[PDB]
Amino acid sequence: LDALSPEQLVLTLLEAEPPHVLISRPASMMMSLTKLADKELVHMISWAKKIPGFVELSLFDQVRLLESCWMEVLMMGLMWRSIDHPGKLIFAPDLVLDRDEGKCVEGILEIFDMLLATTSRFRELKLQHKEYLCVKAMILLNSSMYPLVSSRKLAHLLNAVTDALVWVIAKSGISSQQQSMRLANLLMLLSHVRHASNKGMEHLLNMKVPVYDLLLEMLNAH
Amino acid sequence: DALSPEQLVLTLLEAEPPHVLISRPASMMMSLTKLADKELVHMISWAKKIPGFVELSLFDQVRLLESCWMEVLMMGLMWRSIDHPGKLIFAPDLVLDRDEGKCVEGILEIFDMLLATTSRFRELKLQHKEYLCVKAMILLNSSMYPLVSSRKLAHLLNAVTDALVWVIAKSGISSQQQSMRLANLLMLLSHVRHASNKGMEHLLNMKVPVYDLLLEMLNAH
Ligand SMILES: Oc1ccc([C@@H]2Oc3ccc(O)cc3[C@@H]3CCC[C@@H]32)cc1
Ligand SMILES: Oc1ccc([C@@H]2Oc3ccc(O)cc3[C@@H]3CCC[C@@H]32)cc1
Repeated sequence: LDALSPEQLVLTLLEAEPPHVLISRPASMMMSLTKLADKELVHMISWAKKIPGFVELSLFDQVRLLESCWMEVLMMGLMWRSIDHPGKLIFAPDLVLDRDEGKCVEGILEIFDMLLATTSRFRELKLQHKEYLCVKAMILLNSSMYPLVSSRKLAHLLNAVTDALVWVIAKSGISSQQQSMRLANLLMLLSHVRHASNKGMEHLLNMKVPVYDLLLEMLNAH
Repeated sequence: DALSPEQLVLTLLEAEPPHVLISRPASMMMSLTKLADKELVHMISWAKKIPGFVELSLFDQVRLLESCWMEVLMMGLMWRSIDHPGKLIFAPDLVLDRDEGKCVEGILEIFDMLLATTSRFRELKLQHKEYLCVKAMILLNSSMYPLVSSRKLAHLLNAVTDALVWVIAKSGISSQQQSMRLANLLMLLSHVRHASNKGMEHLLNMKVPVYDLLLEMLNAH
């Protein structure tokens, strides 16, 4: 019970953060992004396994969640590290792209504008490092509906992270009407992250590295 | 004042779209498509009746309407299907159960999302008042751009939120639960959005033109 307490939880998530990912480059832009995603996915699994109780869900839900959230969690990560630099998307330490470079590949420009706009909204709200940690945990725990309709366990966990986020906003010292508004504002943003995630998945499947199959392999590895 | 919690809910209540009968003299998709086109007209009316919507720049109005329509149709579908597991009450003469979804490829998947999301709103015991606020929110939160008149949209979105928060408050539940229920309701918005995208992808992969017809309506005003 206690390891899921608001304070402990935020610190545990903090330590569970993924490492920086160097793509190490010796079609191409899309080759880069794809190789990057594959690499991040490995660390994403590690991350999820470090979230208190995740490992104690049924392997069936762990797999459902991961398979449904990966693109969203990757994009949440992109937005967060691009949060202080308008017009750019810091994908990895050796891969910073600005809006315009998105014109090369067709279809990508639209997605970039979504990501940049959502990032802009997170910068305007002044997203906090610990609010960000809870949100990202929520994106995962809330990626799939089915595993909720072990379900007892997922719901408890999803409530834990939420209490944590509510706790985080509370010590913000702001009023009670604002606390509610900020909670609502942060959550509504999730719809946009999901959205961008869908446009990304769609675009990725309309393509002719196999990230999705590679993810399924990683899912079998465990 | 017209945006004050109690008043706003009653106003949204009166703005509800009428029942829509398709009146049937490929086909399933033909029906669903004829239905959408019809509901879209009433959806515009609905949105205009939301306090202050008509006051946003026509550019924002069009922007919001163009991206939320599918979500609002599905929020409507879920709400009227909420008491009937395994089925989707699309219209008074169009009730489809899950399996009828195997006929058209790609649709069974989407039906299962809608049935699951509806299933969850039933578990949360979504109230008629909450449903009214949530749907307004789906519209007001459909596009990020018009927000990043912006002043106006933000104020509007906050108004509906206060309303929802107000609604949950008179629920008499504790403050920890109030926060949880608010958070539980909002997260469902990601799934509605999700289903909305799957529905759009599918509709565009098809070979009635709802989207163009929508764009026309967007001009008739
Ligand atoms: O950290 C990351 C790493 C990678 C990505 C995705 O990469 C893709 C690859 C191939 C595609 O057809 C689409 C995409 C998504 C559209 C833009 C970025 C997004 C997000 C975040
Ligand atoms: O009230 C309504 C009326 C209509 C709809 C959409 O209709 C479609 C039509 C054509 C398509 O290729 C997909 C769809 C969506 C997939 C299931 C229903 C949804 C939702 C809600």
